[PDB]
Amino acid sequence: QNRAARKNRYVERGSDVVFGDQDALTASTENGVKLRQTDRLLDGVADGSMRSKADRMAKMERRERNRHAKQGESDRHNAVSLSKHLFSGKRGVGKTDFR
Amino acid sequence: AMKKVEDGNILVFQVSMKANKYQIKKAVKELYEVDVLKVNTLVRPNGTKKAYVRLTADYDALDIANRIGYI
Amino acid sequence: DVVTREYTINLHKRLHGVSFKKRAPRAVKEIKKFAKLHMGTDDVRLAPELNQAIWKRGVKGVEYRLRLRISRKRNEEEDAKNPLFSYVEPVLVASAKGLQTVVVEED
Amino acid sequence: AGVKAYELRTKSKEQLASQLVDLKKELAELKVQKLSRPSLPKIKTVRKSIACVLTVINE
Amino acid sequence: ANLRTQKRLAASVVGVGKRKVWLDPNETSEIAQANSRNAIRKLVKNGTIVKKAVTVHSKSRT
Amino acid sequence: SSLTLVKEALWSVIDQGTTLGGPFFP
Amino acid sequence: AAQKSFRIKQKMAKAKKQNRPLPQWIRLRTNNTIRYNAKRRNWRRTKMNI
Amino acid sequence: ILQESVLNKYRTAGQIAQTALKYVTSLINDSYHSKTTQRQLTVPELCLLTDSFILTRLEQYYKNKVNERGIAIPTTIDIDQISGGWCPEIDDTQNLLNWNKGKDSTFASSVTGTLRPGDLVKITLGVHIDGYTSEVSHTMVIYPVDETKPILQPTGPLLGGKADAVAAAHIAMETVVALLACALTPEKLPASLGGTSSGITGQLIRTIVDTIARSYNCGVVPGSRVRRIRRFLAGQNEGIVAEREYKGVVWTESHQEADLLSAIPSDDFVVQSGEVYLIDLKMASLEHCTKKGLVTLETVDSYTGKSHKAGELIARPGAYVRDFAQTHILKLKTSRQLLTKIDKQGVYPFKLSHLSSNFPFVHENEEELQSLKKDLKSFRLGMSEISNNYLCVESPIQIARWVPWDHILKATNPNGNLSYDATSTLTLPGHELPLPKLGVSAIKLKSLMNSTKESISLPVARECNTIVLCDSSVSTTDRPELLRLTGGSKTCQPSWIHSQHELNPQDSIVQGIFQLATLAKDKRFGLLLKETQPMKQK
RNA sequence: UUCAAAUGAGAACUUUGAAGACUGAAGUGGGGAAAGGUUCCACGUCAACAGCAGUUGGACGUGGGUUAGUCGAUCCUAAGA
Ligand SMILES: [Mg+2]
Ligand SMILES: [Mg+2]
Ligand SMILES: [Mg+2]
Ligand SMILES: [Mg+2]
Ligand SMILES: [Mg+2]
Ligand SMILES: [Mg+2]
Ligand SMILES: [Mg+2]
Repeated sequence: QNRAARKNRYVERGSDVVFGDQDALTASTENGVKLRQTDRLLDGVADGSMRSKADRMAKMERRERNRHAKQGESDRHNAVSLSKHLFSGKRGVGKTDFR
Repeated sequence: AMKKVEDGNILVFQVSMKANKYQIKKAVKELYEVDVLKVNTLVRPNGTKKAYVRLTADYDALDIANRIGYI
Repeated sequence: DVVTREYTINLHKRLHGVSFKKRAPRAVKEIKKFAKLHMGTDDVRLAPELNQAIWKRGVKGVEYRLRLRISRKRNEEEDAKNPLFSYVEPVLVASAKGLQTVVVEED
Repeated sequence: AGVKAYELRTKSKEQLASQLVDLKKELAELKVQKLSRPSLPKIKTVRKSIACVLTVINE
Repeated sequence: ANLRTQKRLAASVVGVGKRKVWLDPNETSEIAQANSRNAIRKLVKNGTIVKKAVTVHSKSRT
Repeated sequence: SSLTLVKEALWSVIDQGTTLGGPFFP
Repeated sequence: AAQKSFRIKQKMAKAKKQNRPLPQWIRLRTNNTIRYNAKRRNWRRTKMNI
Repeated sequence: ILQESVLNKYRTAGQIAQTALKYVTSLINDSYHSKTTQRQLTVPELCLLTDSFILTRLEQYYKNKVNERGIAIPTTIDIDQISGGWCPEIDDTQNLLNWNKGKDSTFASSVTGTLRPGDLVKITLGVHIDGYTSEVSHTMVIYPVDETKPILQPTGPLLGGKADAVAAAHIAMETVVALLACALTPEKLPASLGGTSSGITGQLIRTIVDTIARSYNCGVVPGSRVRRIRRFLAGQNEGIVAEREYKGVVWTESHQEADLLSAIPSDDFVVQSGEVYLIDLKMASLEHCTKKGLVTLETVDSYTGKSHKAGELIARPGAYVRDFAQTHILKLKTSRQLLTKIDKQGVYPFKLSHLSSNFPFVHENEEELQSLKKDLKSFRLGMSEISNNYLCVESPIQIARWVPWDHILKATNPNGNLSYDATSTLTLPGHELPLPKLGVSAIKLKSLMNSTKESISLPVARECNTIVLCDSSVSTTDRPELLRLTGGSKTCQPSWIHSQHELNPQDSIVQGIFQLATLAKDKRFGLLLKETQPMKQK
């Protein structure tokens, strides 16, 4: 075991000296995209100040739909005012519409 | 797509929806001065046509990629 | 204060009358309450081997008596709300009968 | 910039065909560049030049 | 970390069910780095991922 | 305004010989 | 269905390309009133009906 | 901690750098000035030959005794407006021609690769042994050949703004060398320059450099620096990789703004003994500037479709930097093998051709060059996936540009400090404030430079040396002295220039500069400079 | 259903490991037809939705992915139109 431990020696290198504690070196994208990947949402807004302004505008716009508890911008279910099958009843001595 | 360049000497192109394999092979040979072993095609779910063009062993698809400019 | 003792817990009277699907989970909770009572610690951690010993005969086959080693130790993390915690280990023995509370000499 | 129709109208059929081929090659190169750079304003003027050459030839 | 994808890839690469692959709980970062079947094969080779044996169904009483 | 003051200051502030080597190729 | 007609697949490709939120630079234009995609479609909400 | 082994490693690296600089100077002279060679060598061929020469020389030193050695700064040949990053590969000549067809002739020397008379060629190269890096950079002038003089000599000296820039760079280099050597003898500092009991300060460095530049009517390019060098931390990629600690003086557009209005570097330090210093100075000529303007930098891309400017340079950078803090397993086997080769280089910028097994060439053959290009094709295929996952980044090609102050003042920025480049891949240049007091960001400044009709490009001259402040035990003669590992009168011999500007002897700083020069020339009771000698080859 | 660790501001509900169970081959397994149309997979990621919760998701944002002379359609005719 002592021979194995003396054989396993950790030797520092230039990568350990330079990049040992640092990180990043690259602007982390907002959508997790690769370098040559298109961003449908943000490619038309070059600077981050305007990007954040647009983000705040969208977040403010979302509030009424969120209060109405929609699944998203694609949730456009419409309920009728009154249901005829619930308001079309005279129950005689015979067949009914439900049990 | 770039994996196939080294895997099977295959170039991947987006081609016209009106083009068949004969036209694709002829167009590739005219534009890049290479010989084509075979052409496979598909229609993508976005509505455009993709062509896998395998060149003969006398030509390297890597050189054609470098010449086109994407690498 | 760091300390280590070995106890016997009587799970038979504690699980007396408990529904069959809840016997082993209630044994887990009773062991936690036992360690809290004997050590004064709200933070009690059970070894997975102790969990195996509890669940060895299924959900309704918990042993009548179990021999436990309870160690009160210091909580190294600063963000923790308590400075001390208990760690409960199983003591696999020939029989859990006739055994008294003892103090384990830590070395 | 681009090309101008009155300057194109002084050239012959072979010159216009050669210019159209050169413009199509440039358009192919620009479409290659577009895969990495989404904003490329030269595509518009090259396309308009191609349309102008075709219009002059047909006239 | 979320190793669901690595678990599925390990099952497919070893050729057994997902119930039969063991991922080392201490090499979490090393397993998390593995995004390809090639890296999964490397992990299997070096022992971070292990194939479990089948549960026995003895025929002695039969 | 500080920006106005800086811009005003910038506008107010903007509004033989020697021979080395010789005839040879080193 | 897996074995679909080309007409159906063409309509499906168009629906896929239409499935997106607004680009963000639209919101910054002068006198813009388009604040969300009011015609967005989801597979589990409104069926395309062929 | 300076020691015998550390000093020997630094000296060996400096000797190899000096020999390489002599080799490239000889090749350029024999191709363009002597004209005895049948074929004129081009810039990428010269760079490749330089790198091969450096590797072949470094093969014989510290073999199996040093873990890491190689080329620290790849060979760079910058012409005129181009101020750095020009190391094109041999497989990009036709690419450059095709990319730059239909453009102007302003960058014709860089596009073709063939030098022309009247060109300022800045040659930069560096060598490291065991992390101890010695870097050299020298500006030279290309001259026409006289046909009547029996010996090959220039027809006439260089004149004008280029001569002003070369003179300013040379004199500033010598003055900074003398001032830094005065740190080991604090009693020899002139009273007019500073306190006799006081040492050397970054403020003194900055005021001397700015005085020389203003006297010669030149601007300090924002890439210039006078900093301290440690092991593996030599600023080999300074604007790219962030450093924990910095001890030096740098020049920026913010410094230009502060002068006009009169990790973070600061000129509030004192030079200490037993230290290694790097001095890189770039002077841009202001001959064609009829007003007061700002000197900044423009990055070169390979997209011809981004604009319609006929005076635009379109090129691809040839040097890459590996980011060891990022890890991502690549899909391509070619990419994985390339990354394995890249990780062997270390923390210094590298070329793709440096990773080839054929390189360096033993017997320079056409078949060997063909094998090198064949390797380069697959290297580019691997590099495409390496760069796309942010494992390696590019070192940019930069052009010095001049922007007048009136356009900047008249311009409006609705965002001010808040704006920044969100599409920039590199973190450090993406979030930048070139004008903190005016609140103008880098993206806004690029917009101003593109919108201004009178934004011109300035010719740049460069001089860069490495020095060591040897103490009494470190030095041979038992007294502290300055060891210049790279540069001097032998390798960096100035070209034949003539300028109509000069230092005005009525200024206290100018008198201090003259006294520094006299005390340096005093070899008995002055300063002691030991210049590293280039080793013989044949 | 339980235990420990990891992640996280926050874990009954996420990940790994440790246990206890269940579907029991007319399956809670492995494929297809009708129908759906991207729901498949990766990265990012929690305002709304998942009648508790949520770091998770068939959700939200950005992309990748469907390769045929031999499998089908295409051809033949049936009741019929
Ligand atoms: Mg098909
Ligand atoms: Mg009861
Ligand atoms: Mg049952
Ligand atoms: Mg059963
Ligand atoms: Mg809920
Ligand atoms: Mg899924
Ligand atoms: Mg989705």
